[PDB]
Amino acid sequence: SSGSANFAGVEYPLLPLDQHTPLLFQWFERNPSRFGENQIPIINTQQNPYLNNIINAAIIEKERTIGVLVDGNFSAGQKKALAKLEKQYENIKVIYNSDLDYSMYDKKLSDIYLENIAKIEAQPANVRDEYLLGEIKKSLNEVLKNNPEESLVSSHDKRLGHVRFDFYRNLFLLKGSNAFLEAGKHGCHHLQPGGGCIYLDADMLLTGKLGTLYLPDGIAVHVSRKGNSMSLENGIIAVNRSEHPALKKGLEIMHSKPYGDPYIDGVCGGLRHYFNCSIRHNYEEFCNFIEFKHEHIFMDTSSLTIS
Repeated sequence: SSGSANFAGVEYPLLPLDQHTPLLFQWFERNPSRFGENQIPIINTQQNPYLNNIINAAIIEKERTIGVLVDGNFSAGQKKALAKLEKQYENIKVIYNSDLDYSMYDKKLSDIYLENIAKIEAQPANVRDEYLLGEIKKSLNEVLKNNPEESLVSSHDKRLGHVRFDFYRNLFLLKGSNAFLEAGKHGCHHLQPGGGCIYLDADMLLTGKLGTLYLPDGIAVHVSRKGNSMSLENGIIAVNRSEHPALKKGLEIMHSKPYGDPYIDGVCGGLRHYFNCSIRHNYEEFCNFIEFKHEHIFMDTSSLTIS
C-alpha cells in the first residue's frame, strides 16, 4: 500500500517515520575536566566538530525534536552550559542518562549463567561448547563471590569505552519517543508516546531535512563500507516505534547469551535473527535491504588523507 521490501522470501511493508520522529545524538564523556568548567562538555574541534554537527542538524530540522543523551561527571558550570544550549535551541533536549530508568530491560547475570549451564549440559558431549561451559561456571563463581546481584545494567555500567555507549544506545532506542517524555522534556512538537527515534553518530553532518522515511518494518541501520567490505553498524539506527521487536530481539539475545555484546548481538545479531539473515543467506543482500540511505546524511571527511 505504501511500499514493500523483500528479503529472504518475506515481504516487509515500508513503514513511515514521519518528519517529527525525533533525532538522537549521544555523548558519554569519560574526562569532563578536559573541557572548561563553563564549556559545553562535548568535543568541538576541527578534527571532531561534534557539537557543531549537532547544532547544524537542529538548525536544519527546525520542527523536529533533537535529543542529546549525555553522561559523565560534569561540573556544575558544564551542566549550566548544557542547560543554556537547550535554551538557545528550542528543539534541542539534553537528556542525562542517569535520569532514565532502564531497570525493566535488566537481567541478573546469575540468571543468565544458570540458564546456559542448564542449556549446555542438555547438549550431548560431542556437541557441547566445553570451553564456554567452564567459562560460564567460572563467571558465575566470580559473581557469587564479588557481586551476586550483578546485572546486565550494573556490569555494563562498569565497563569502559564503546561497549557501555552501545549498551545504553540500544536501551534508549527501545524507549523511543517515550524517553523524551520520561525525561520531562516539555513542548516536543508532535512527539507521541510509542513513537520512534533516529540515532545518528555525532561525526555525521546532516545537510538537509530527512523528511519522511520509509523503512522495512520501520527499521534501518547504517551500513559502513571499508575497502571492499561492508558491515552492519550502529552509527545510524532508525526505528518508527518504541520497543521495536528487532531491537527487542537484540535485547532477548543479551538476556540469553552468556557474554552478549551490545553491538554484535544487540544490533547485528538482533537484526539478523529478526529478518532471518541466516548464516547461509546473502549478507550483502541483507545490507542493501536494511541500509539507511539518505542523500542529506554526510560521512565524516576529517577521517580522510592521501589514500
